[PDB]
Amino acid sequence: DVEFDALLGSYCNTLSLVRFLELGLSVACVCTKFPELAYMNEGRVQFEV
Amino acid sequence: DVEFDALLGSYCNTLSLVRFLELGLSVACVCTKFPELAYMNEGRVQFEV
Repeated sequence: DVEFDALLGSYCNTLSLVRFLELGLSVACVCTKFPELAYMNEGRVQFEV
Repeated sequence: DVEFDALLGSYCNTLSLVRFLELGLSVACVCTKFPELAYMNEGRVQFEV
């Protein structure tokens, strides 16, 4: 004969999200979103100095 | 002849009535009225985390 009641003096924090960019490690890279990356073959970055 | 034994004072201490939400250790927990826990042996608190 089970009975329930919900406790409200306080509430539960189910999940916390980390954003990365919000981090400070985000400096060390230039993050860009290249959705076609699934379709690529080779990316080349060429440098002249 | 006049002699008298005197009562020179009466002192009482006032018992200090303190409630529980004064204390610093109310930070440490959540207090909620839950009558009927005399009735119930089993307990579970489930929060979906």
